[PDB]
Amino acid sequence: EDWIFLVLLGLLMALVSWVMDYAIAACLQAQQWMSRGLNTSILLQYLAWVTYPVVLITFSAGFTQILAPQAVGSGIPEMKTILRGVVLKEYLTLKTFIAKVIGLTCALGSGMPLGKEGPFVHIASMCAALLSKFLSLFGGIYENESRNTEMLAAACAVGVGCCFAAPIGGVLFSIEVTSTFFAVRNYWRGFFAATFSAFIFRVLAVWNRDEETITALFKTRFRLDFPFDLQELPAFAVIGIASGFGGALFVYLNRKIVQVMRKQKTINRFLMRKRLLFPALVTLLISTLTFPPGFGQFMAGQLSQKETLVTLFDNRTWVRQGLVEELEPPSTSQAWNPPRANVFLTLVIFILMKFWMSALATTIPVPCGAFMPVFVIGAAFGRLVGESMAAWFPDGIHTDSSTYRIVPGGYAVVGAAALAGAVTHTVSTAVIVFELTGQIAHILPVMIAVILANAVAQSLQPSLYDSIIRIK
Amino acid sequence: EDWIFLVLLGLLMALVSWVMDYAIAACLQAQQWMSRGLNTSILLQYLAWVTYPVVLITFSAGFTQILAPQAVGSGIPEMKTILRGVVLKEYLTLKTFIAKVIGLTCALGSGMPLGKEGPFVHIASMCAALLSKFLSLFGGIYENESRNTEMLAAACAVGVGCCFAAPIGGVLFSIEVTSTFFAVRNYWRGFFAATFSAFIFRVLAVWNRDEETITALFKTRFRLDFPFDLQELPAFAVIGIASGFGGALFVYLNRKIVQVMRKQKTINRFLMRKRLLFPALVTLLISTLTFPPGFGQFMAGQLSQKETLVTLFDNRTWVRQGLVEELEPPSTSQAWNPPRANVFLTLVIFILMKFWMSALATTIPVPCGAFMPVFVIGAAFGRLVGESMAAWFPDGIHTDSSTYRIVPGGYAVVGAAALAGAVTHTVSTAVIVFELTGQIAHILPVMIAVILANAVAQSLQPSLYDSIIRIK
Repeated sequence: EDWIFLVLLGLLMALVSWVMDYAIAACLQAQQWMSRGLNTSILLQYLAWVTYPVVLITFSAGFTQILAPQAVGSGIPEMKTILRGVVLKEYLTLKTFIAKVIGLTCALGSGMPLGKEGPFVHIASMCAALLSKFLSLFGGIYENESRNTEMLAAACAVGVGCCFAAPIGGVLFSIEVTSTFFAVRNYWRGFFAATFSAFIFRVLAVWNRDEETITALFKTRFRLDFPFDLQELPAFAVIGIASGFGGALFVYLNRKIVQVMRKQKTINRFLMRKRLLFPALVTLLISTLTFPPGFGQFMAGQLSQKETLVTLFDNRTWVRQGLVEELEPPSTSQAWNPPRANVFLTLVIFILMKFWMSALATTIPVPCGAFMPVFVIGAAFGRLVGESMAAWFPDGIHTDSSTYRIVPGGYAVVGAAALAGAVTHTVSTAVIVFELTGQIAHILPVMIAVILANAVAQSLQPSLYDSIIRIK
Repeated sequence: EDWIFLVLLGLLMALVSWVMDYAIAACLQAQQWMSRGLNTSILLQYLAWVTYPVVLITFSAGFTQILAPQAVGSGIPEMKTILRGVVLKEYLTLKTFIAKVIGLTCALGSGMPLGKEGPFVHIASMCAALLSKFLSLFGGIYENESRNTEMLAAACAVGVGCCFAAPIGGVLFSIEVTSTFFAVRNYWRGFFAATFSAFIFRVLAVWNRDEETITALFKTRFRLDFPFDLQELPAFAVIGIASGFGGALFVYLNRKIVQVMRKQKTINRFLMRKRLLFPALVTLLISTLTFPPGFGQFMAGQLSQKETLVTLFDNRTWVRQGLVEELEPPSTSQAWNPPRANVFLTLVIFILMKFWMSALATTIPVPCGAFMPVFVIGAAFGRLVGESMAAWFPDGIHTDSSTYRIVPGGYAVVGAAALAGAVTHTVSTAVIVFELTGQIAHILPVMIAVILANAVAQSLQPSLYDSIIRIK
């Protein structure tokens, strides 16, 4: 009974994940084609690059509001309440399922810096519940509420793992965020179904020829023999500690912005009268600020989240690219190197700007997640630190008559994992980044940074999901 | 309060682990030097190779019996009772600590196919309790029993992780074995202290020049680009399923032997009269059967557990060593290639003999673990399967106009993980083997084999620790 239920849940989750990924990729390539095909005039290019994300955000917000307003938000605090004994039956419905799926698809295809983890884990739970009622017609044994709660808890892990194609990190993330006491039996079911879902997703990706074989999503090519030196340990630790502040600060601003949205009476009146205007206005602002030929030259705004994260994990040193740039094709990293701004300045601008863009975008009444923007911004911070350290040591570190060149990609991974843990207060972030990159050679630096960031963040601020549950 | 307690626990655990490893290595190298220095006559070499392990086993058994008979056994089921609410105060004493440490040192230096995880996690519990009692003189807040239990649970993860120098795998393994409901707060403390345990252990290893840098214990060098092909998926799955039987069978035979050891009145009377004779007799038998110039030529008896496990993880194809063996130094793998027996025959003999050897050695009244023998035998099984598959496909598998050679090392890793999971009924074993090897390229086949083996084993037989708690 249970095992076949997990198998079916994993199969349908893999299918849904694949179709959503295909849809968002199609929307992204359509946006890129529209932007590139209107390069004859800057005005028309700006008009298209503005109207497209605005249209998708307004459509998603309107569809979610009309069909099911409960689909608004991440939904992770909602399932925290569900697993804490508060049964909100309204959230687990077919209408909310369709509304949330379409809204998240449009939001991710609009190019907005948003994540999928929250809406996708919500869809995981909703699909598990719908399959529970579907199997209830063939037998009343599924009518037990305790078994339904167990399947919901397992499906949370399944969805979080299928988000990253990381069955271990996803289940650990679900255990950390959705519960405080977890049974190993529920761990077994959750990890089993997440494994099957990841397997089917990878098989579908290979079948579509998106990936040559079953491999990692964010492949890194760091040195395995000597990935890091001992003298690199303390700076890595700093990367954690500052990231913790970057976490504790972030959960602050978001909690403030919503309060500014809620406490202000004029803003509330405008929202109640013109609820579709606010997402349109903020999307206009962010699209104007990330216009590639405008300010986007200082932020590499022509890249979406996936390719930006891939570039931030590059193993080459950008600062020294100016001498051996004659025998290779033009790589994506060139987008981070405008002729007028240095690499460090571009990284600093990207950090300082994407920080508040993500902070404001997390407040939008659309189904979206926050783990992806935090991961990207932490990867940028780690890349900045790694490039600075490589500049300080141009020829690397000397150890035992050997010279090891500093790889900024390891620092970027360290920073991304540390800041994700600091924002979320979850330990699996290291496991998730390890399974995404496919290399665990940097296990100790990533782990130390994650622990330090999580500790300092917990000392300063509660988690983002706790902030949401306390504000909502 | 808590955090500094974890830091000190990790520091002392790393020191104890390092000194234990140094002592075991010294005993092993002394045994090897004694065996090699008496090559002038086979009789004297046999006499030394017999007496030395017998002497260490008898000394360990006698010291454990005289100082603290409670140190006998693995210690994992007893702490399962401890965390289940049965407080056995007699186990957590200084005398039991000393007896168990010295017995572990002697037993693992005797060359016996035994493991340390159980007795070592028992050391973890005892040292955490002793540190609590020591610092309780400085403050009363620690005579609370609930927090004592929390730190005991954390020390469980600490010890399990420090055994493998794997911060994530150790904690997850501890959660699987020692508890059914675990708090994320306890997970945080245990994982924190285990992480710093591994950090200090690796720092000490680098300082002693044992390892060049902070790296994995069982380094693999598999191809990272394309580690495996899809056509390898079903056979890998078979590797799991059979391993599950190999698990369910193993927990059977052990539970039988002790039962035969318990029900038989004559053997029991001999044990009360001659309790030191039985370990001596079994050590004599196993030393005779693993005599290198005798039967050891068919079992590679010159190699202890560590180098045997390293060799089983070799990326080279042994069947094809016979043509390119002129331009390399003599590798350890040559110990598996006698002139009279093929690789497959030697692997089958090693499997069939070491299986019952570990089954009998697990019953000895000395502090020992079973994860190491199971891991080694599963690695041998996986290596056999990989070599057979490579023989079936001499030039590898063809995919997309490319030809990829099959690496038996990945199969060995898969088999070891699957059989360890089948014996222990723990999913985490994949994480432990991943952190030991340092490569997660074969991640999906490893988890598929582990889940299949765990499922079939759980359907067939309960876990080894449950067998111990039901027999003891």
